Amino acid sequence: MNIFEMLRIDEGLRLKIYKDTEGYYTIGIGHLLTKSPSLNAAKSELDKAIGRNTNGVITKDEAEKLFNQDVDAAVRGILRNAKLKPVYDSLDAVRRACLINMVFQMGETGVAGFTNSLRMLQQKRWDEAAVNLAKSRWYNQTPNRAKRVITTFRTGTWDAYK
Ligand SMILES: [Cl-]
Ligand SMILES: [Cl-]
Repeated sequence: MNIFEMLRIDEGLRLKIYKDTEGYYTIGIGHLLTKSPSLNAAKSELDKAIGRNTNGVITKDEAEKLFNQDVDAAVRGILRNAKLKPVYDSLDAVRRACLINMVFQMGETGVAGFTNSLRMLQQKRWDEAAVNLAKSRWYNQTPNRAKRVITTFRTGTWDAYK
């Protein structure tokens, strides 16, 4: 298992514009297009991302390409963030993939707001961090996915992902 397979499981793959769990227009592997209510704005953002007139539909390769770019950006966002970097560097490989998933889902900004959990993960207090991460809107809005990431931060193995 690796970060790409992990996020492919959590996000799914859809080739036509769709609405995510917060109702925002998305495509592919969890690639958010816009928070605007307009489908037309969504379609415009998609053509601009792909470089062609897609008419709201993309191919598998194109979805994979947006995915590679989004994973890369997530990593780089983490490495550039002063609150995130130290955590990420203190973690083992499996757990670093956990932090990339949260950032891919909720943004740098969002993850960096989990100050207390961050401090517990940096200290390697696994069960404590797991309990604090669950006290969040993230856990209450997407519990199945949050449970998989939290269990992975707790055990350091890929078991939750079968
Ligand atoms: Cl893009
Ligand atoms: Cl979920």
